[PDB]
Amino acid sequence: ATVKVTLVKSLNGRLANHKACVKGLGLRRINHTVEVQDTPENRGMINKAYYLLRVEG
Amino acid sequence: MLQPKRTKFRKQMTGHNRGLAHRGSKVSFGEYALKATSRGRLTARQIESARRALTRHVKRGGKIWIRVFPDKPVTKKPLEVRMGKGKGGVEYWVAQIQPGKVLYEIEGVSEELAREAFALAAAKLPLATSFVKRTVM
Amino acid sequence: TRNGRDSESKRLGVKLFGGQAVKAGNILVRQRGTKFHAGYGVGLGKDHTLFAKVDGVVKFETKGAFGRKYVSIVAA
Amino acid sequence: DFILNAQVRSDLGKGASRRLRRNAGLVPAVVYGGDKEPQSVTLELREIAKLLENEAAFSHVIALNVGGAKETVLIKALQRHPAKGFVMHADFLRVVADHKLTAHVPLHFINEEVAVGVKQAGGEISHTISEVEVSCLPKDLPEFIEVDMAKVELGQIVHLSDLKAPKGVELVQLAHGNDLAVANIHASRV
RNA sequence: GCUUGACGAUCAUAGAGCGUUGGAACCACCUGAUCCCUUCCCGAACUCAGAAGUGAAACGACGCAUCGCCGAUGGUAGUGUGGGGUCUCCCCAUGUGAGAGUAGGUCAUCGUCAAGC
RNA sequence: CAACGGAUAAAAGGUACUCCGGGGAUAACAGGCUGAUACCGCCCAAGAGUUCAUAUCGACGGCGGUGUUUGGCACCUCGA
RNA sequence: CCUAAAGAGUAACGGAGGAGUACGAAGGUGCGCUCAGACCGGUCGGAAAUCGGUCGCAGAGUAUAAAGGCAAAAGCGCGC
RNA sequence: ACCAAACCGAUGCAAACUCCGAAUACCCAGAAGUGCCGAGCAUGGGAGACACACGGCGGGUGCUAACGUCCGUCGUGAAAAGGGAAACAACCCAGACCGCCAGCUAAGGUCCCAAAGUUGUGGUUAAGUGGUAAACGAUGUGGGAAGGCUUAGACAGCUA
Ligand SMILES: [Mg+2]
Ligand SMILES: [Mg+2]
Ligand SMILES: [Mg+2]
Ligand SMILES: [Mg+2]
Ligand SMILES: [Mg+2]
Ligand SMILES: [Mg+2]
Ligand SMILES: [Mg+2]
Ligand SMILES: [Mg+2]
Ligand SMILES: [Mg+2]
Ligand SMILES: [Mg+2]
Ligand SMILES: [Mg+2]
Ligand SMILES: [Mg+2]
Ligand SMILES: [Mg+2]
Ligand SMILES: [Mg+2]
Ligand SMILES: [Mg+2]
Ligand SMILES: [Mg+2]
Ligand SMILES: [Mg+2]
Ligand SMILES: [Mg+2]
Ligand SMILES: [Mg+2]
Ligand SMILES: [Mg+2]
Ligand SMILES: [Mg+2]
Ligand SMILES: [Mg+2]
Ligand SMILES: [Mg+2]
Ligand SMILES: [Mg+2]
Ligand SMILES: [Mg+2]
Ligand SMILES: [Mg+2]
Ligand SMILES: [Mg+2]
Ligand SMILES: [Mg+2]
Ligand SMILES: [Mg+2]
Ligand SMILES: [Mg+2]
Ligand SMILES: [Mg+2]
Ligand SMILES: [Mg+2]
Ligand SMILES: [Mg+2]
Ligand SMILES: [Mg+2]
Ligand SMILES: [Mg+2]
Ligand SMILES: [Mg+2]
Ligand SMILES: [Mg+2]
Ligand SMILES: [Mg+2]
Ligand SMILES: [Mg+2]
Ligand SMILES: [Mg+2]
Ligand SMILES: [Mg+2]
Ligand SMILES: [Mg+2]
Ligand SMILES: [Mg+2]
Ligand SMILES: [Mg+2]
Ligand SMILES: [Mg+2]
Ligand SMILES: [Mg+2]
Ligand SMILES: [Mg+2]
Ligand SMILES: [Mg+2]
Ligand SMILES: [Mg+2]
Ligand SMILES: [Mg+2]
Ligand SMILES: [Mg+2]
Ligand SMILES: [Mg+2]
Ligand SMILES: [Mg+2]
Ligand SMILES: [Mg+2]
Ligand SMILES: [Mg+2]
Ligand SMILES: [Mg+2]
Ligand SMILES: [Mg+2]
Ligand SMILES: [Mg+2]
Ligand SMILES: [Mg+2]
Ligand SMILES: [Mg+2]
Ligand SMILES: [Mg+2]
Ligand SMILES: [Mg+2]
Ligand SMILES: [Mg+2]
Ligand SMILES: [Mg+2]
Ligand SMILES: [Mg+2]
Ligand SMILES: [Mg+2]
Ligand SMILES: [Mg+2]
Ligand SMILES: [Mg+2]
Ligand SMILES: [Mg+2]
Ligand SMILES: [Mg+2]
Ligand SMILES: [Mg+2]
Ligand SMILES: [Mg+2]
Ligand SMILES: [Mg+2]
Ligand SMILES: [Mg+2]
Ligand SMILES: [Mg+2]
Ligand SMILES: [Mg+2]
Ligand SMILES: [Mg+2]
Repeated sequence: ATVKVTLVKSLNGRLANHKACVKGLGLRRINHTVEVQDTPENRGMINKAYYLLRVEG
Repeated sequence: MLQPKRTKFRKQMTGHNRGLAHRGSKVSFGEYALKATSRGRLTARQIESARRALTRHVKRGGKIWIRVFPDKPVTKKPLEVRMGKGKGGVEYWVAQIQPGKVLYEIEGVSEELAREAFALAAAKLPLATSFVKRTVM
Repeated sequence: TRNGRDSESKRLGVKLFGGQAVKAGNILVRQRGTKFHAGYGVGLGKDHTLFAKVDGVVKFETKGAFGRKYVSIVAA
Repeated sequence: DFILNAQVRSDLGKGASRRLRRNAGLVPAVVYGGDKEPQSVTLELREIAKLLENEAAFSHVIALNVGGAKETVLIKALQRHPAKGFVMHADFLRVVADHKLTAHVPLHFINEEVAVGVKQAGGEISHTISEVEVSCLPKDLPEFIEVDMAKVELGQIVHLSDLKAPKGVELVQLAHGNDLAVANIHASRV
């Protein structure tokens, strides 16, 4: 259904593709959380930037 | 020493020396071999220095193979010359060595004589070596 | 040094890839020789340029003897 | 004597196979042949290295024990680390009563010291090859093929066609119209 | 469904090599060079008029893995991202993954039309 | 018009007698970085030493150290 | 052509070579045809001339460097 | 009794070799959401700039020397303060609208200088190794798997 995604690392100095994956989920600032639909094309943005996020499932 | 009879091109780029030796890593002709365990570079005067020391020790029978051929030319820039002004001239020929490559082989002698003949050779080479024996696989 | 010469690059290669929509007159490949051959609806220029003569979609199929690479236009 | 213990393997890949050789001291392997599907197994590095110190390891039938079910196999190929020399992978071939199979059999050279070319002319024996590849039924696979050099003179060459083989054994290379030198007598180096 | 010709689809798992076999029809060889037509010479090839002979050559069909060509599973090499080291080179986590070789396959599979059963 | 986007139809030199505007954007001296070279150690041991490799030396080859020569670079200083 | 990192592009007083033309047929079209080389046999030539046969299939050729192409040959000959 | 094209088999190498051949990166299309309320494109007004630096990765050159030099692609400085690396543009963490004598964390740390464990469990080192270093040398010490001899008396010592 949905999944909790939290940003736990700074976006400074990351690849421009990884910045767009965090921005394409709606995440802005460290410790900010969003509720995104569990779609196959939402998971692809989570997997590409796995090292910057925390996924509470 | 050892160098090609003729080559297509005079000079060459430096390149890189990476990877292990999955080819040329078996005892294929003799019964015992000297094998490289570290990577590096052999300059065709070390190969000749190590061939005399090995052959002078056996001095009675035995066949010897050299499995390395120095075919890469390297250049040097003369002293008191600035940077630029074209590539330098070829000074000596050299071979690329990856870990696991067999350098010398011998047969027709005992294991104890070969083992101490390969120790004299290894003292002339700038890289780590080991003693190996022929196997079926 | 007696070597410092070269010529300008010619910008050769594939200009439209498989599945793209084309119009008549569009240049498909820039070549020396024929790496690719003209299939259906494709013409050949005097410098071996492949161009479209109909509207459709690029195909890029390998067929026939000789193992030749063909470029053709198909229905969209 | 020739027995090996194996366990079924289920985690395949480069990363999984590297963990076997660091954490557990195991060796990846595979069993194929007969009329059955291949099967990935694991086996201890210490056990495979101990069995391979024997001479006729590659020319003898080995009883493999995968789980609790035993089966008859034969070492067909073997991957080694190019530098350190230890075994990294091994594949076995299933053995069936009526089916020709190909194996590598070592050669044994006897009575070298009493050779005519050695004691008379002062020649030296040179082994050009050390093993031959044969094809035969499993029931008559020899552990080693015999070659003698008593009646060999200086300059004489021994070929594949000269040496005799056990009944029911084919030399493969001789079958393809290509006989290769095995040994010779030549003049002294110095 | 059976055999032979024409045109295709597909370009070796379809090829090469060896052996056997086919003239009822078709096809091929065949006879002659008057007549259209031809050879930088030659009816060899192209062409014309059929028809006495043969399946020899060619072509087709059927067999065999000897050569060729295809070819796994597993492992290995390389590699995108993140992180380490003793940092000319490597390792770890995660995703991806050959080439060579091994077991083994292969003496093709189809469509339209016309002549005889 | 090859100095090949071609200053004009038409053009070479000297300055230690020199002068102005600038530059550590760029050389010479000294400093820095590096260490090919230089110097000093060590490894192997064919051999020399009547015999005996290491008393004393040591060929063919290998590994370092020091900033110490000849160099490489152009980071500081051309309102010295 | 390489460097050039499997789309394009990409620097050095980096590594290698060519051009400043040729052709009224060396262009168009119709028709027709396949090379280099090897072996055997054959008057003076004899390893290499022209002739016959088998194999070979592109290891030849392409006005001119190198790269990419070439059987509907883009290679070769004849009529218009 | 020397040399030997060619062939057969075994065995290596290649920036300007290729029977093969990735990952990634590039075009194209169709879709969900996000976008600071825009991102793209076009046309006009005004510019500045065309001396770049270091770090990682792929390379040429050099000696796979240089805080050397010449490209490709990222990051930072330029034009970026704060914390850490003793000090230390370019490294690591993190992007400062203002105020607070409130709290939680990152990199890095917790004996004293100096804020926080003289914290707990199991091992190793005796070298102040830690807190600079190569070929090569050595009965330093911990662990593992195996071997050769041995009450038919092993090894060292000694009596022949
Ligand atoms: Mg950061
Ligand atoms: Mg960063
Ligand atoms: Mg280089
Ligand atoms: Mg170019
Ligand atoms: Mg045209
Ligand atoms: Mg794998
Ligand atoms: Mg990995
Ligand atoms: Mg695989
Ligand atoms: Mg990485
Ligand atoms: Mg794989
Ligand atoms: Mg494969
Ligand atoms: Mg293959
Ligand atoms: Mg000019
Ligand atoms: Mg100009
Ligand atoms: Mg210009
Ligand atoms: Mg221009
Ligand atoms: Mg003017
Ligand atoms: Mg003047
Ligand atoms: Mg002045
Ligand atoms: Mg002034
Ligand atoms: Mg300066
Ligand atoms: Mg300047
Ligand atoms: Mg000076
Ligand atoms: Mg001074
Ligand atoms: Mg100075
Ligand atoms: Mg100085
Ligand atoms: Mg100076
Ligand atoms: Mg002496
Ligand atoms: Mg003395
Ligand atoms: Mg000084
Ligand atoms: Mg100096
Ligand atoms: Mg300066
Ligand atoms: Mg400068
Ligand atoms: Mg500079
Ligand atoms: Mg100063
Ligand atoms: Mg000054
Ligand atoms: Mg002043
Ligand atoms: Mg490119
Ligand atoms: Mg590229
Ligand atoms: Mg380019
Ligand atoms: Mg540029
Ligand atoms: Mg022409
Ligand atoms: Mg060509
Ligand atoms: Mg004509
Ligand atoms: Mg290549
Ligand atoms: Mg790519
Ligand atoms: Mg807003
Ligand atoms: Mg504007
Ligand atoms: Mg500039
Ligand atoms: Mg400026
Ligand atoms: Mg730049
Ligand atoms: Mg610059
Ligand atoms: Mg820079
Ligand atoms: Mg670099
Ligand atoms: Mg560089
Ligand atoms: Mg550098
Ligand atoms: Mg610089
Ligand atoms: Mg860079
Ligand atoms: Mg920046
Ligand atoms: Mg930073
Ligand atoms: Mg910063
Ligand atoms: Mg500035
Ligand atoms: Mg800062
Ligand atoms: Mg910024
Ligand atoms: Mg601070
Ligand atoms: Mg700071
Ligand atoms: Mg410090
Ligand atoms: Mg501080
Ligand atoms: Mg740090
Ligand atoms: Mg806290
Ligand atoms: Mg922490
Ligand atoms: Mg602490
Ligand atoms: Mg305190
Ligand atoms: Mg405290
Ligand atoms: Mg305690
Ligand atoms: Mg200390
Ligand atoms: Mg210390």
